[PDB]
Amino acid sequence: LAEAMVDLGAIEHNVRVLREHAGHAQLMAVVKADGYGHGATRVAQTALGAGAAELGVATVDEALALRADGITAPVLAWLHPPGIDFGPALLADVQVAVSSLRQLDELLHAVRRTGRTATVTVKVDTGLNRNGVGPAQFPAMLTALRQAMAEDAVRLRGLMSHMPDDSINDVQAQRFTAFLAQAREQGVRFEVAHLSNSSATMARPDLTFDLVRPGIAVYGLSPVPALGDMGLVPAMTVKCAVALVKSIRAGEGVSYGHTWIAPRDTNLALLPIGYADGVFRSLGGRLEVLINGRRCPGVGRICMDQFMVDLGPGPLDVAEGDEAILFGPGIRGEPTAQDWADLVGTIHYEVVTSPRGRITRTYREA
Amino acid sequence: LAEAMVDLGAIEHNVRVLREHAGHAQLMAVVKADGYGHGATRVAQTALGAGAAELGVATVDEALALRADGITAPVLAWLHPPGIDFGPALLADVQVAVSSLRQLDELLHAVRRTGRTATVTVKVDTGLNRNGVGPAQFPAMLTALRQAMAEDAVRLRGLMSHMVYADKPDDSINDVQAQRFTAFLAQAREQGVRFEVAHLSNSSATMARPDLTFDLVRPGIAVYGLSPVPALGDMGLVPAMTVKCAVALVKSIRDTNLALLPIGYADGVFRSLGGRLEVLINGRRCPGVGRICMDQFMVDLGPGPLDVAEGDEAILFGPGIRGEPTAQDWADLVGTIHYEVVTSPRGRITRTYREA
Ligand SMILES: *Cc1c(COP(=O)(O)O)cnc(C)c1O
Ligand SMILES: *Cc1c(COP(=O)(O)O)cnc(C)c1O
Repeated sequence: LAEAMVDLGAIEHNVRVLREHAGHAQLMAVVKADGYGHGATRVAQTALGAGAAELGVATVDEALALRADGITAPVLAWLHPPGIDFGPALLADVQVAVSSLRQLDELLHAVRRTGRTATVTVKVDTGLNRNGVGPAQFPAMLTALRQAMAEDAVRLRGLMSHMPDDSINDVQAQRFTAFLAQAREQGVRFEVAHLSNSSATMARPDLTFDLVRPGIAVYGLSPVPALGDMGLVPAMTVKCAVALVKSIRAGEGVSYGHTWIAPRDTNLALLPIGYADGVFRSLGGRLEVLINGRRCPGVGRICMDQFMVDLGPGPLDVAEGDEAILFGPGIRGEPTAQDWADLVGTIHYEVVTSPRGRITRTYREA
Repeated sequence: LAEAMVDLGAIEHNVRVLREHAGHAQLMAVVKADGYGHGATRVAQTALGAGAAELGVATVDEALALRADGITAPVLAWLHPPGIDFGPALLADVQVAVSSLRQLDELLHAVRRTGRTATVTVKVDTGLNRNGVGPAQFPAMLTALRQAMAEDAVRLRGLMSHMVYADKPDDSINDVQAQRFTAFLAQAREQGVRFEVAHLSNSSATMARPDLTFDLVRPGIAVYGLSPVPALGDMGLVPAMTVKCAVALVKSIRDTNLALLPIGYADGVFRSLGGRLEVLINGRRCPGVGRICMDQFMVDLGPGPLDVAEGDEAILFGPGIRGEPTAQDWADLVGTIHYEVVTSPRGRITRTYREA
């Protein structure tokens, strides 16, 4: 019907490029939100197979699904509900990042229930101000960790914070540096530090610490759009089969509300996916699809489960069953996720986490 | 962490309301797209319990899921990709709407291979200009349907078509489509063919143009309690879906406090709502601040003594009883319609049910 084809060969490519940019630092591939819509387990397997060292996700739930799928590499999780029981994480060897004193108390309580040493990371706030430990709270946090470490309740794995040439990076980096120094000055030692997302990894190599945590560039989407594709290959191609071809006459309206009235006799193609499958309704009359090497603009509203495109009045070169490409890396001239983002007024992150319903996720091996 | 809670009590209500409007017309509850994101199977069971006569879906796949879920009531599917195997539909007592001769020929091949008579409906074009047979091709279709009927390959169940407007009941195209539909009924007659039922109505036509009702109505959006003509108000319906999550964190920052809600655009929280939406927390509206992130966003609780605690419920949208925003409200802010809003929740927003 429709598919979101994920090319694990591009994933492999993207991780290799990130590894080169990260230089000496190891790579934590970020596979939260089911691999940014690309499949967390499959992308994790491929990224690890191409040399990433660790995996990063938001929730402990995300981490356990990777484990139930047989993933054995290190996994870190950093976004936790209040009151969470950290037990299952400790038992399944999931690393936990804490962003407050209460959360460390929650974690130490589970260490006591399970008898399982926690591999902890502290998430500090460097101007971000959503969550993370503040400079004011950091001394108390350090004192607790030192005591926890002394009895082997925790392993002090990491310090982390979250963000190109804007000064605001330099300051955040400095502030990050001060946290490392305070820790240093109070005799608390972390095995690694990391502050770099995809953008910082690729555009600000001077700010890379021991690890980098790229998400968006692993899927080959550009971490700084204005700069171009930065050598990455977008891994997702969303496409579907043409369900019908029909000619229509000038002056005829198409689809709900007849917001489009043909200015001339033309051929149309019905594509059988719509906004319930993740084709943003705001794309109506704005997107273009690629069919047999040609761009075809959407005409009329996007419906719940279908929309039409105009093939033009030229010699008909489309048949039922042919392939229409909605977005992809662009290599065949098809539109990109960035193109949709521009049309809709959003970011490619939201575009690749949109496909669903009848768009089936499929993979091309590397 | 978050849920899309579907009140099956509202469903039931909405369906009785629709039955009142449908009068003697039989009701086909439309449950395509997994019941408009509300859950096809559970919504179908409730609707049939509320008096719906039949179910409508877009694809045979959707119909087969209802069958696999124990539904035995009549189900009609009307959008079929090229290459579809109609065999499994026939074997599962799924009705098939065909919109071309080629589709009927495919269906007749399937009839011969399975040994099962097809219960067919013909989808005709009365104005949408999408997928329906057009008047010039209808005679050849009628002829093929008569020969098959005579030879017991098919049961001639319905004639159907779809309205160009989903929400403007008094535009004259509505009237025009209904007269085009009658003309198709005229053609059938002249070809010595009759259909058991004819249907053209969606939620809007059902509730606001009952003069245009034929034998059957096909309401979708109204079953879920969403207004088919938003300008007229809630039209006596009750939106069945409530989306909410817990406050994950409270944060002191003029001087004020923020709540972190741990769902974002990957969960279906449209990114363009950022800095525009409001949530309901302890009976007060709390405006979003900053951008919606992929898996979280912030809202302003205001300054002073806190009335809000981590773990408290935040309502993103619902019927509006408790003063929470509505799906229509999100639609107004995003520039869309509530249909797209209710098919948006996913990822960590878990669908739940309240029994009626
Ligand atoms: C989402 C996320 C990342 C990945 O960021 P990108 O911009 O996708 O590279 C890294 N670290 C944290 C804490 C994140 O939440
Ligand atoms: C979607 C659909 C409906 C439901 O329309 P509403 O506007 O939701 O009431 C009815 N009939 C067909 C053929 C449909 O595709």
